[PDB]
Amino acid sequence: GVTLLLASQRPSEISETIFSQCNTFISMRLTNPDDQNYVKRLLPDTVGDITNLLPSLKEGEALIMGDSISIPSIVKIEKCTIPPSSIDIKYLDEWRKEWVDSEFDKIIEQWSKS
Amino acid sequence: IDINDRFTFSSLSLNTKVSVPVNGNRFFNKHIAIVGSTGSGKSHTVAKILQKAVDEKQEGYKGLNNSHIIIFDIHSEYENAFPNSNVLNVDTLTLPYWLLNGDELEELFLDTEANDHNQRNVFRQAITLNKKIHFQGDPATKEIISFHSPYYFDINEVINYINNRNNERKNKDNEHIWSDEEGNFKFDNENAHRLFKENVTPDGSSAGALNGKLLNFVDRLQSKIFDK
Amino acid sequence: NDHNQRNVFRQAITLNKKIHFQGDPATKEIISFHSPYYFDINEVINYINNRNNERKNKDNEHIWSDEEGNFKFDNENAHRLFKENVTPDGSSAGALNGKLLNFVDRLQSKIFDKRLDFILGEGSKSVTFKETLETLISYGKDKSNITILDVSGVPFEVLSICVSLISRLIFEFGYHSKKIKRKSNENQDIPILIVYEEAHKYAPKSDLSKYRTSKEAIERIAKEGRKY
Amino acid sequence: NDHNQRNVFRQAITLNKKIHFQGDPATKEIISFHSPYYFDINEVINYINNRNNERKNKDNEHIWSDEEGNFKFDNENAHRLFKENVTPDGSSAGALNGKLLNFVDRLQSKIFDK
Amino acid sequence: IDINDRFTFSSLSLNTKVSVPVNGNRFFNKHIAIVGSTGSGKSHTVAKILQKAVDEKQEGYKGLNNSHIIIFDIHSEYENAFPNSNVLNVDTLTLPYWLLNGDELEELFLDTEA
Amino acid sequence: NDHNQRNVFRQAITLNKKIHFQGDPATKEIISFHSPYYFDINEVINYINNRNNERKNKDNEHIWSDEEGNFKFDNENAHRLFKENVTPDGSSAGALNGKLLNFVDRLQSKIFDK
DNA sequence: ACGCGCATGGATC
DNA sequence: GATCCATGCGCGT
Ligand SMILES: Nc1ncnc2c1ncn2[C@@H]1O[C@H](COP(=O)(O)OP(=O)(O)NP(=O)(O)O)[C@@H](O)[C@H]1O
Ligand SMILES: Nc1ncnc2c1ncn2[C@@H]1O[C@H](COP(=O)(O)OP(=O)(O)NP(=O)(O)O)[C@@H](O)[C@H]1O
Ligand SMILES: [Mg+2]
Ligand SMILES: [Mg+2]
Repeated sequence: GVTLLLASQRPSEISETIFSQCNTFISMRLTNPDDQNYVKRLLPDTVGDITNLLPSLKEGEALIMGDSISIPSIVKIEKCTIPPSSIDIKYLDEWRKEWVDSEFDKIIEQWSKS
Repeated sequence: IDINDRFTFSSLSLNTKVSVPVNGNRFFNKHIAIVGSTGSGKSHTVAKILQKAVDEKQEGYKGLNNSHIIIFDIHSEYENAFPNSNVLNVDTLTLPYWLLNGDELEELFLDTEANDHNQRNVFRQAITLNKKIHFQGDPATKEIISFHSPYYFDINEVINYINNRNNERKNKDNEHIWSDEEGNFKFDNENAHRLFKENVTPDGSSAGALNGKLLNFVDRLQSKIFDK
Repeated sequence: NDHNQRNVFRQAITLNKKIHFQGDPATKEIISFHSPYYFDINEVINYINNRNNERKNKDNEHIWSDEEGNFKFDNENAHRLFKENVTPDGSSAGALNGKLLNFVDRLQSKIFDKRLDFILGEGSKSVTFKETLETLISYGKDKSNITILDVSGVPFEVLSICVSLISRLIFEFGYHSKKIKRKSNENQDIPILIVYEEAHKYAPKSDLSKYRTSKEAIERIAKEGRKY
Repeated sequence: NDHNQRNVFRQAITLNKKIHFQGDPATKEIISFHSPYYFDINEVINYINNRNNERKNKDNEHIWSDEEGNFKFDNENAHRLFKENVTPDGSSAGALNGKLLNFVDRLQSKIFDK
Repeated sequence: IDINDRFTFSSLSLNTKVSVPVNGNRFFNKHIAIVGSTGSGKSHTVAKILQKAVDEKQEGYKGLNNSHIIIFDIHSEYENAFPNSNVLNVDTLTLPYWLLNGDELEELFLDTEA
Repeated sequence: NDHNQRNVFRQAITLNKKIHFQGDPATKEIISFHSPYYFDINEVINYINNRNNERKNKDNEHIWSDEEGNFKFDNENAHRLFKENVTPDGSSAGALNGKLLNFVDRLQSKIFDK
């Protein structure tokens, strides 16, 4: 009754002993060819042509395979109405404003706490 | 997939009107590995699957279902996705040191390797004895208490045990004699529980088996205890 | 088997960080080995050299004498080993007696290394945490959008630690800025771009030891850096 | 990859470059192991060969005796180990006693080669 | 495979009504390695092999045959697969310490060496 | 790869090469273990065999006896250790006592091998 | 004489 | 490098 959900940023950097036991596989955009070859060999040769769409995947588009799904298919995950607190930083929009005072006293006080 | 075992959290990319359900039992009993580049929606998808598991309730009630999910969240992001959840940090979570079995008691506390056989022995014998002393159940369970038993022991009196045995003094009969408020006694299995306190004064003629050979052991052990 | 030098290394640094702290002494207790607080590195040598000369008595406790007088080596008097003007009184060699001669001799070689003068020089005493961080991102008296790090004709040994420290210091500045803003429900307002020109030097494909400590400094920025 | 052999090599050559410098003291302090200054390799071997025979006393300090009298091995008197005519005087084995003999025999194997 | 050499426990995947017997003498004397991902069915396959080995009885007698199978059960599965079997947990199994052949007697009692 | 056999073999051989060397003294200090000049290997046997008879007195010195007189273990007096007719005088065992017998037996085996 | 204490040493991993 | 162990020498009854 104890299973795992492995969330990792590259398939070729986690140990195979944990990774091989994961029958259910969710694959998002993978620009590394070593990763796409790892997703290639997890598939049969008949459904081996869908992984060519891996580096072209948009945000929220995933490739799901395993005994849970009928066929390995590229799916669009439902948008999170209550999302995690991970918002991308608008670098151009932040840099366009003025120089900030940036409160150095509070940062290194909290840094020294940790 | 049958009607009851369907688990939907996504639709087909080419056809948004086509829903893609997976076998919810087979989705979770066999482990899930979700991978992708940075910004690909991996953390949002993990939260989305966890949310669909939480509201996966059979008809007949309103309260919480039987979902039990533990998140090792290293970016402080999943608190927002689950506002009705319990969030634990190191400053508040308490995982007791006496819940370790034999393997991680040596891994957390002992940094010596391959030449520490007397230091390993006084470590397990202090812990096993202290677990037996604080036990309050039936005596039949008391004697099966061993080194890996998840029972409470005081690591401060464990240090007191190795500190006392660091000053042990044997007599002419090669037996260790101690003195405390109760009186003189001999170090054996029925009296070694009196070494967990620091008001015990050794009495003897010659140095014991561990006299002076545990000073660096206590210093390394007290460093891990006092490490914040 | 380097666990007693490793123990006495952090014990010297953690203690010296507490004595050189002049503030709220509730914070003084949570100062530890990785805390970014000032400690005298020469006083650390004074601690380890004394610990090499230590001598325990019959009771297994190390005794010392300085200009003030005789005292016991415990947590409340370990700060008096930071000066050379101490004489050990005892009947037997202590726990670390004679075990730190090559440890000190190797460690002073790092301090008097002129390659490492920007880190272990006499100028590290005067600067504080705030001045170092404003220097890195040009937040001092003169302000700049671009900070250039002139490491043109510099050896790899001090190039690698320049890269690994500053990449970590900027990352943890970016990390700790986000947690400060998350208390006020705001986002990070200092986005920092670090330019690694001719990155073949410090982050190559090969897995050598001198290539190691600068690879995960850039890997951690590559992996989880854009959140902060 | 012996760090005790590495440390004794640098501390011999750095010290030997100091004693043969004839110049301004401020430049003398910045002399280190990589700095391009003259040192004599025969005295460097003698320093390492002597440090194969160190004998500490009960106060953990190495004591020797050249023709001018007994001395304690410290920063000021470490240049006296460059000469061969030093005899160790102590009770216990020194800090680098017996840890540098394979270092020395290979060191003079390359010097003596024509 | 000879008619007295046949030991069938499986049928072909492409065609159900054809059995795939193996050389039973060659199946068990030459060691068996069964591998597959988690939940593939290795335990059921192992249990089915040992079940067909138990009822592999030559004609002419009643009662259990000369099979001898020892299972190292670390997940407590084969008790229900073999109801008429002997189960030995640590609390009831007694292996004498004087049965050690010296080498294990050397390693059981001394955590030190050399 | 016994370390302590390696050293005594070179102090036997390098010293033996200095005794039999007939050239001018200036190249006697460049004499090493890898220098191609004559040394008598039977005297190398007699050195290592005698060093296995080392006797240490109260003041930590090795004292031998010879036809010419009695001498201590000094580098000048170590040259006369190459003869088999010496007898040790002392109180206790030496530094290399009892650990070079298998080294001598291997060396005698090679030389008396046809 | 023997006992205890301390120091040196080396055996390994 | 540290732990462990043994052998030895010196000072005490
Ligand atoms: N189903 C979706 N549809 C549309 N946009 C999405 C979807 N899921 C996620 N996103 C967007 O993708 C962004 C990146 O998602 P994120 O939660 O950072 O996953 P991530 O790839 O794991 N980030 P990281 O942990 O650094 O690798 C989010 O901020 C959303 O804006
Ligand atoms: N011949 C079979 N036909 C159909 N289902 C089978 C068969 N053999 C096993 N199973 C199924 O396999 C599952 C149990 O797998 P199991 O026999 O435990 O394999 P396993 O590899 O030993 N599991 P694990 O120990 O974690 O590796 C059940 O759902 C069974 O129904
Ligand atoms: Mg994420
Ligand atoms: Mg199984």
